[PDB]
Order: sequence, then structure tokens, then C-alpha cells
Amino acid sequence: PRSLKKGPFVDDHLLKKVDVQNEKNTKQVIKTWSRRSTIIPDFIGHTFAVHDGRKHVPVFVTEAMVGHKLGEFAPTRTFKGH
Amino acid sequence: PRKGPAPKRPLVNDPVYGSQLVTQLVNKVLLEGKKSLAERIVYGALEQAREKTGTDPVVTLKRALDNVKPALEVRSRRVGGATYQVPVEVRPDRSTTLALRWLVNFSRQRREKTMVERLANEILDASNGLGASVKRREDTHKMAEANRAFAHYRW
Amino acid sequence: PIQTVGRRKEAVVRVRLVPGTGQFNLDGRTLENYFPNKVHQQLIKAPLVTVDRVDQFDIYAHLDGGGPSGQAGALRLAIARALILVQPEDRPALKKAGFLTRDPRAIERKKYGLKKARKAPQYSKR
Amino acid sequence: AKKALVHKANKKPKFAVRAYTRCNKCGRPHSVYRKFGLCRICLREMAHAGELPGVQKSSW
Amino acid sequence: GQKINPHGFRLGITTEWKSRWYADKQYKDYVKEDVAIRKLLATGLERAGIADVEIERTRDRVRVDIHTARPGIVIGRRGTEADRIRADLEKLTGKQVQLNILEVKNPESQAQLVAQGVAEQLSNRVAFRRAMRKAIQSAMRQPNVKGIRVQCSGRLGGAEMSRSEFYREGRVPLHTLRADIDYGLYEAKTTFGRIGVKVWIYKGDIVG
Amino acid sequence: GQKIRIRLKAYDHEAIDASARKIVETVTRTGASVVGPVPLPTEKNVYCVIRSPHKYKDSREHFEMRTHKRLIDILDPTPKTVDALMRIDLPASVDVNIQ
RNA sequence: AUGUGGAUUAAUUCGAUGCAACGCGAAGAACCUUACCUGGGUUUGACAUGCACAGGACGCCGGCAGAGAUGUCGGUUCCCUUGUGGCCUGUGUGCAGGUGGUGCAUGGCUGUCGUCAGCUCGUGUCGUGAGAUGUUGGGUUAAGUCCCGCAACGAGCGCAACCCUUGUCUCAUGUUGCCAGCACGUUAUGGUGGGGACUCGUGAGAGACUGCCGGGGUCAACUCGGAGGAAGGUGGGGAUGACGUCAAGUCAUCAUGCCCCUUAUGUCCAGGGCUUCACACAUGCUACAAUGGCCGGUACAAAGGGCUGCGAUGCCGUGAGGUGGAGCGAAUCCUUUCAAAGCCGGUCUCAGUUCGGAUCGGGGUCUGCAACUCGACCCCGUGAAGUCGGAGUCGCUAGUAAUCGCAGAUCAGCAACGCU
Ligand SMILES: [Mg+2]
Ligand SMILES: [Mg+2]
Ligand SMILES: [Mg+2]
Ligand SMILES: [Mg+2]
Ligand SMILES: [Mg+2]
Ligand SMILES: [Mg+2]
Ligand SMILES: [Mg+2]
Ligand SMILES: [Mg+2]
Ligand SMILES: [Mg+2]
Ligand SMILES: [Mg+2]
Ligand SMILES: [Mg+2]
Ligand SMILES: [Mg+2]
Ligand SMILES: [Mg+2]
Ligand SMILES: [Mg+2]
Ligand SMILES: [Mg+2]
Ligand SMILES: [Mg+2]
Ligand SMILES: [Mg+2]
Ligand SMILES: [Mg+2]
Ligand SMILES: [Mg+2]
Ligand SMILES: [Mg+2]
Ligand SMILES: [Mg+2]
Ligand SMILES: [Mg+2]
Ligand SMILES: [Mg+2]
Ligand SMILES: [Mg+2]
Ligand SMILES: [Mg+2]
Ligand SMILES: [Mg+2]
Ligand SMILES: [Mg+2]
Ligand SMILES: [Mg+2]
Ligand SMILES: [Mg+2]
Ligand SMILES: [Mg+2]
Ligand SMILES: [Mg+2]
Ligand SMILES: [Mg+2]
Ligand SMILES: [Mg+2]
Ligand SMILES: [Mg+2]
Ligand SMILES: [Mg+2]
Ligand SMILES: [Mg+2]
Ligand SMILES: [Mg+2]
Ligand SMILES: [Mg+2]
Ligand SMILES: [Mg+2]
Ligand SMILES: [Mg+2]
Ligand SMILES: [Zn+2]
Repeated sequence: PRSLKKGPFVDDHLLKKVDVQNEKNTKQVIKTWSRRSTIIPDFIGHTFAVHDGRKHVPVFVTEAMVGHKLGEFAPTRTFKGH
Repeated sequence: PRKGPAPKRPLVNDPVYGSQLVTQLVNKVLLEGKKSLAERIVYGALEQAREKTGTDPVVTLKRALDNVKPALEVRSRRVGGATYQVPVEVRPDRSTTLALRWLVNFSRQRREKTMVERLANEILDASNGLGASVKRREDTHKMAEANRAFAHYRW
Repeated sequence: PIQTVGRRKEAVVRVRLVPGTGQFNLDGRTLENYFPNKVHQQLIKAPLVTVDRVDQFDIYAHLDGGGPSGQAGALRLAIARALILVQPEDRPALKKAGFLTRDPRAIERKKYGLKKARKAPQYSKR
Repeated sequence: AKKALVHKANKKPKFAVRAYTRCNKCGRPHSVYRKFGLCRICLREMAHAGELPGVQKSSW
Repeated sequence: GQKINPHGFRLGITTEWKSRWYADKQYKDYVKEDVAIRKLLATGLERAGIADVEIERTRDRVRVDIHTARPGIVIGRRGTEADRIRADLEKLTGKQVQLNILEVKNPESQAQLVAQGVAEQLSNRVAFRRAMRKAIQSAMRQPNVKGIRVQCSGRLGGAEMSRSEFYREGRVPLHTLRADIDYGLYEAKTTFGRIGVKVWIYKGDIVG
Repeated sequence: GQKIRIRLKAYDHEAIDASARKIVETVTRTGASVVGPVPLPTEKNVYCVIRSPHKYKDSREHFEMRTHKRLIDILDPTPKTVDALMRIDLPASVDVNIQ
């Protein structure tokens, strides 16, 4: 877990994009190329398209998953069993 | 051992009492190479046996070793595609060493909940003739006298 | 002044002999206090016991390096050699007893690829 | 070692974390000793040739 | 592995370091520059055999001493190759660089240059048979040298196989540390690939 | 009372002994008191390398890096002696630190 | 906890496959290393050089757009001197560039037979010929080490020696090291004035050569015993791989012949991977409880590391650690007075246990721009399997086997129980 003194880490470009989105009140799907971006309460009603290496998979964020990284909810490996 | 009989180490004598049998016992019971621990445990168990029996610890140990030391053993041999056993006489020195070995073996595997007292009690049982060591000696002699027939091989 | 030095498995010792009483001075404390082991006391007193001049020499000991047994053996050798120096007339009995022969064994070099000393890694043909 | 990768490593990285040895001549990123600046085989060969003033076999 | 190089084995007794200098902080940069300049000189000069290259460093000043078969092309009558080498070193930033040329006494009494000659003869057109015969005869003719052993490994004659053949005469006591062995190694080029030649020379004994 | 710690630190025993001998002779000729090359423990650096790449690592060997250091405490640092020590030219195998 | 097999995945980069691969090439995989997969740029090109047509620019420090490369703009601009050198921006020309292939083409390096003692050549002689003698038999040794007669006479690589360490003594030698004998400390210890009388650390020499005696021996090798001596019959351990075999490993160290891409299989960056598992194998630690778990007191060593690094005393934290920072390029200052086992005192009376600790949750510290896949450390809750083990199988003959510790290599952070 990230230290509290350093605080949460958010990429500048994605922060700018989400700030513009929430300031203009428009809600759309944003192509997200960042896996190290932590979730912030401001993302309560924003949709992000995370890249798993194959195709940008949209994900809908709600207040429930606060405190968790974006890549946690985007599976990277496909395991169909045996 | 191909070249010939190797030299034998000059085993030291016990200064506490004066019998090298104590040194042999402590060396045999050495576990994980803790000399001080082994010797202190042996001395404590010897004192326990002394206070339990009311006699001389050295004398009772001599009685136990005399009672339990065998004189004939059994050796395995296979000839003509069949396995057989032959009885061969044993030197008293090796007999005493193996008697100590069996003493340790049967002082390892009983359920008295405390081995310090239990080794003393095992010594008392062996001296009295009710010990697992004397039972093993009985079995060994029985096997040897049963296989006496195949003694013609002489090996 | 009489001086002697004993070494065994990196156990250098110093002894100074004094015809006074049989007092044992090991770094400012008595033999019973320093390394309280019966085997130790026995081996340290073995030379004086053999020569039969007990309670006649006082020894002050300075110890550096080595272990307990190493220091005890080095001290035994040192007092034996000092006794011979002050009176070589006991040479033939002491050499027969083996008190004046040093112990030429110590920690030996250990191989690269071996765990330690002479150890050998598990050697399986599978 | 690829010459392009060697040149890129020699270039100044945008982050201090991206600094690594890349043994000078043979460009082996692994099995390199810092003070020598050379990898295991480089050290073996140079020492055997005797090109470094002070290294020598071991027998003690 | 079969044999360890006699040079490395006997470093501590008979042969001396061919480079002497002390440094610990700038030791990395110094070794880098020495190994560099050595490689650059090796790849630059090929026509004239160079036996050994020794470098001594004293603070800023550095002195390089060169042994070669013949100085005619190593240093020009006006200093052609000398000035090219100086310019090279100056580009490499050797600070104050001083050049000296030392000439060997017996051309074929040492391993390096005989190896160069054998490699050249093998490469151009000469057969390995005659190459070994002539090399051994020439090495023998010198009285001081006693034992010579030459080995050639690789593809010989263009055949699709590897031939490992060695010819021996005289002393080759590599186990005896007191003996004096000279070791050389060079690679001979050809159309079909690369060939390596190794030669051992024994020169008397040393006591002291 | 002033003393100068002339540090002699080299690799080769022959080189360090020769440098020490030259220093002793220079000091004796200049007329200054020197204790001499007091022996010091020699730092030992051992490095282990494998035989060849691509496994075959069971058999190894070690390389040492011999470093011999000697202590030279010179008493009465005469100006002539210090100047002579400055002007003395020593082989590259020996580096002298004055502190 | 590592490595592989087998199955998935777009990829889990490649090679090695009984002896002689399987804590391997990985002495430190979140970017780099990666060469794998998606996507976005790119072009005689990320990076060198010679020939023609265009020139004094190139080279650089910053704002703006972008997943990043990169595109556009703000500030400087040649050092020589008339021929151009240096450097490179646009066109190409050759050509760079490839961890793409080929260890059944190779150089070099390396493992095993094996630290086994065997393996050869000159002359001669014999037979026709492929060939034989020397290298046969007896004795002896760790050894083709040696003696005896023999068509053999000699020599070579090997064996021992010469090299390192360890076992002793003598001489030289006193600081940052020690204290015999004298003075100052007075709780802090040679700490301080002084001193080689021994170690202490590094220079020289001596000492093991069957040296001598008695018996066996062909009077010879060689062997048993005995005296002196530290060592007695190569004292101990090391450096040290004869010709060759295994088409043994290594084009993924490097270089190397040939084929292949060049507008790509080259090149820069954003995210993911090499740590995936319904199983198997190999190597290690923890054990499976009393020779013990736990608590308090308590004494004994070696060696090495330390500059953009060790880190004193003091203060706050249970502890990770936070502030601070003396002494150090280092017998001096730190790695605690280098300890663990060891000795004394107390509880547990044999339990799935006060042994034993993995898995799963709740709180923090440290290095890093970047700890979810994916690091390590501290605190708490959680309490699973496991009672000496099946046929089979492995190491070990003196400081040996067993048991308990310390430092270093790669390293800002560690996969550290592996290696030295
Ligand atoms: Mg194996
Ligand atoms: Mg790096
Ligand atoms: Mg590397
Ligand atoms: Mg030899
Ligand atoms: Mg493991
Ligand atoms: Mg693979
Ligand atoms: Mg395996
Ligand atoms: Mg396998
Ligand atoms: Mg391994
Ligand atoms: Mg990759
Ligand atoms: Mg990867
Ligand atoms: Mg390939
Ligand atoms: Mg292959
Ligand atoms: Mg064979
Ligand atoms: Mg004929
Ligand atoms: Mg024959
Ligand atoms: Mg024959
Ligand atoms: Mg013969
Ligand atoms: Mg033969
Ligand atoms: Mg031979
Ligand atoms: Mg003193
Ligand atoms: Mg061979
Ligand atoms: Mg092959
Ligand atoms: Mg093959
Ligand atoms: Mg190629
Ligand atoms: Mg090629
Ligand atoms: Mg191609
Ligand atoms: Mg390509
Ligand atoms: Mg990239
Ligand atoms: Mg992996
Ligand atoms: Mg463990
Ligand atoms: Mg605190
Ligand atoms: Mg302590
Ligand atoms: Mg637990
Ligand atoms: Mg637990
Ligand atoms: Mg525990
Ligand atoms: Mg169980
Ligand atoms: Mg149980
Ligand atoms: Mg079985
Ligand atoms: Mg690390
Ligand atoms: Zn390298």
C-alpha cells in the first residue's frame, strides 16, 4: 500500500482529462492507458476504457470500489478451466 | 579396510567415577553433538537410578551389562539363489558395544513421559531381568540356536 | 623473569610463573570462576599433578583469541613449558607423558564448492 | 549485445532509476561486478591475459 | 576445459606484469581507456606483427612501449604511422602520450610473431603441412630455444570437418613451474571461415 | 613535535619493499628520524567466478587482489626532507600519500 | 522458496534434456534489460563511413498538442580561414542495422571418463604382410617409482620436486598494536608518561632426508619395530586435468563462413508478461516436541565491507524505523564490548501441545516519478496438514560426521532458506 505521507498518485494527463470532463458535465468513455492511476472520489460517475493489452475494455466506476486501483477490476489473463 | 586393520582410538576414562563405560554411554547417547547436555543428563539419570535402587550405580551397571551382553549373533548370507542365516561368535568388546546400543535403542522408545527418569527405570528393569534389552537378547539367542543347523558354512 | 606462550587453534595465551602459592589468576579471576568446567580444571592441573609440585607456583594469565577449550589447552601447554624452563630436569617424564608436545591441529582450509571444512553437497546419480 | 540498445543505455535516461551497467565491450547486462566494470567472462579473459595489474590465481 | 594458459599459471613466478599503475577511484575509467586503446591499436595495425603492448601510467603522463617484428612500417622514415597513432591517441584523450619503439632480438624465438606468420601462410595459399614444417625448422635453428609445439584447430583445406593436429619437438613441461613457457594465440582467416593457431615455446630454466 | 604519516600502499611485495628501501635511504641521507616500514595487515579481496557461461558452475576458482600497505611515521619533518620527498621519482607501482 | 515437464493464454522470448540439464545460461524480470503480443510513428534510417548534386548550419537550454516517440514555437550559435577541417539538418548513393537461422562448418572457453596412470617416439632386430620387442616374468610402492635376467639400446608426455597455506624455532622489529619492570589515572579500560622481556602484524634463515639402530630381504630395491624430534616413513590441505572418447554445452558473451529482413524479423515509447495450474519431479529451511518451547541473569572467536557509503551519543516509537549526526578512503570510526550453542534460576508432566507455524482479515515504516497483476519489514486477529514415514535411495573414516552462528559477491527496494 502507498504511504500516507506521499499520498495517492494520479497521472497528470488523466487528471486533466477527468477534470475537464467533470467541469463540462459531459460523461463519456475515456481511453485509459494508465494502470498505475488510483481511484479518487471525483471518479464517482465517470466511465474509463482501460487497456488490457488486447482492447480497451470500458468499466463503470461507483463509490463502492473507492480505494482500489483501476487494473484490479480489469482481468489480464483468460482462464477458461480444463 | 582393504589394506588391513585400521588403528583404534585411545578412548578416555571417566574421571567422575573411574569407568570408561560412562564415556561410552555418553558418546552413544550424544544427540546433535551436545556433549555437556548429554553428560549432565546421563549423570542425572544415574543419580536417579542410584536413589531409586539404594545400591552402587557402578555395580548395578556392571550387573546390567553382564546380564544383557550376548555371546552369539546371526549373520545373513545368500548362496545358490537362496538367502540363509549363519551364527557367528562375537568378541566380548563388540558384544558390550552392541549391548550399549540396544540399551540406548530401548531407552528411546517407551512412554514413561520423562526420559531422564525413564532411562534409570530401564536400567533397573534390565538389571532385574524384566527389560526390553533382555527380551531382545532372549530373542537373539533363540534365533541363533534355531539357525544352529546352518553353522557348517563358517563365515 | 620467566615467560611462556601457548597457541592452539588460534588461542594465544600468556603465563608468568611465581614460586609463591598455588594461586590461579586468569584475567583477574580464579580458575573456578573462569570457565567453570571440571574437564578444564582437570586438564589445567594435569601438568602440576604429573610433576607433583602442587601448591608451589602462582600463574597470571592473559588470554586473547581462541575458544574455551583452545584457551584451556594453550594454558596447559604454557604452564608445562614454563615449568620445563624453570627446571628442565623433568624433561624425560614430561615428554613421555606428552605434556611438552604441542597439538599441531587447527581449522583447515575448506574447498570452493563444498559447504564447509570437508563437507560435500548431496551427490545423487538421478 | 545489440548496438542500438547499447547506445540507448549509454544515452542519458529520463529517470535515474533506468541506470544499469551493460558491461562495456560485450554489452552483457548480467553477471557484472561494479568496481571492475566488466562481466565474469571479460574478467576471466583479461586476468588470464594478465592485462590488469594485480589480479592472480588463488591458493591459500 | 583441458589446459590452463601457462602465462596465467606462472604469472607469480617467472613472467612480470606488462602494465603497472596504481589507482582506485578513477580505476574504472583508466582500465576502460587502456582496454579501448589496446583494441583500437590491434584492429588498426595488422600488417606488422606486434609481440606485446605494455602501458605504464604516472599521474597524467602515460607511456606506451611497442614491440614489433620490424619497425619499417610501424614507424615511417618521416613518421607516417607514428603521427597517425599519435592523432588516434589524442582523439581517445590520453592526455600526455609518449611513444617508444622497442625491437625484438630474435624474430622467431617467441610465440606471437611465429603465430602471425603461420596464420598468414595458412590463410593466403600455403598448406598446413609445409607451414608447420617451416615454422618448426626455423624455430629449431635458433640455439637458445629448445622445445616448440604448434597446434592448429578448425577447418583445414576447406573440408567439411574439424581437424585437431599438433606437432611436438623438445621440451613441453607445463606441469613444472620452474620451466619457461611462451604462449601465443592468433586466428587465421580464410574464405570458408576462421582458423585458430596455438604455439608453445620453451626457453631454458630460471633459478632464483 | 610534528609527525608526517607517509602512506605506502601498493600491490607487489617487491615493489613496496623497493619503495620502502628507497625512502629509508633518502631519509637517512637527508638526516631525519624514521621508525621504518612497520608491517600492517594486508587487505584481502577474494572474487569467485564460474568456469564458462551456460552452466558448468559446479567447479569454481577464486581471484585475490593483493594490497600491501606500510606505515612510515617520520619525526622532525625537516624542510629539506619534505622537499626531497617531493622531488623523489618513484615507479608507477607505488603511490605515496602525505597526511 | 527456486528450476523443469505437462495445459491454457495473443505471448507466457530462446537454448540446455540420464551418467556428464533441472537454486541451469537469470551475482537482483513493475520502465530498461525483452528479442514475445496490441497499437501509434519512422525512414540511407536509432548508429558509422567514401563517393555527386544542395550549405553554414548543425549541435543545444524552454512554452504548446499528444499513450509516448515525436510535431510546432521562445533564448545562444560556429572554432579555422578562403581551401575548407570539425559537426550534421533535408535527397539519395554504397551501406548501417538483426538476442533471425545454422555449435552436423567453425575460433575461443567449458563438463565427464579421472587427478585415474596410462599414453608415445629415435635406432636396431624378427616376419613378406597387416605387425612384434622395447611396455615380457619375479619382488616392492599411492604411482610406466624402482631392482633382478631377458634383442634390445635411449628418449618423451605423465608421476614426485620446484609455487600457496598450515606445524616449530632463531634474527631484525614497536605504532593506530601489546606490557615484563617503574610513575600519573581513580572508575573506563595501557587511559596517560615509559618499555621488546613473548604473541601481535611482514622480511631472512633452519627444520624430514629411512636422519640412526635391530630383524627380513639375491646385500638390492622395499618392509616391521626402536631412539631423537613438532612431525616417520608422500605431516595436512591446496594451485596443478598426458593422448583421446562423449559430432558433449556455448552463433543468447565476443568474433566468425553461408542463407534470410531492409521499407522490415531494424528503431523510440504507453500498458501487460515471463511470478499463469485440475497435477508431477529435484534441491534447501521449519518441524513433527522435554536432549525441548518460553522468561531473567550470564562468558568465551575469525575474517572481511564502508564516498555520493558505514553510520556514534542523545530523543520518540513494542518494531519496522523518524530527527540528528561524532569517527572514517579506514590495526584508529561503524559493522554492537562480533555473538549463538554453552552455565545458573522459574513454568509446562506429554495434549494435535505454552511444540509447530503456513493460509485468510484489520493497522504502519522504509527505497523508488511509478508497490493491484508484482517487492521487503513491523503490530494484531485467523489456527489448517503434520506423532520419525512404503518398496527404493543418498553423503560421511578426524577436528571427521552431526548441531549452532558471523561477513561478502549482484544491490536505492528486494524473490537470499541459494553461492562464496
Ligand atoms: Mg544434478
Ligand atoms: Mg538499472
Ligand atoms: Mg552483465
Ligand atoms: Mg607433478
Ligand atoms: Mg528454491
Ligand atoms: Mg523454454
Ligand atoms: Mg532436475
Ligand atoms: Mg529433467
Ligand atoms: Mg546450483
Ligand atoms: Mg518483453
Ligand atoms: Mg518482460
Ligand atoms: Mg537461432
Ligand atoms: Mg544445439
Ligand atoms: Mg579408461
Ligand atoms: Mg624383412
Ligand atoms: Mg607383444
Ligand atoms: Mg605391443
Ligand atoms: Mg623393456
Ligand atoms: Mg601400455
Ligand atoms: Mg611415466
Ligand atoms: Mg607497552
Ligand atoms: Mg585425455
Ligand atoms: Mg558436434
Ligand atoms: Mg551436434
Ligand atoms: Mg550472423
Ligand atoms: Mg557467421
Ligand atoms: Mg536477415
Ligand atoms: Mg526487423
Ligand atoms: Mg518501449
Ligand atoms: Mg522467468
Ligand atoms: Mg532454517
Ligand atoms: Mg522511536
Ligand atoms: Mg553482546
Ligand atoms: Mg504462528
Ligand atoms: Mg500460527
Ligand atoms: Mg519461530
Ligand atoms: Mg498430522
Ligand atoms: Mg503429535
Ligand atoms: Mg526400504
Ligand atoms: Mg539488491
Ligand atoms: Zn563482459
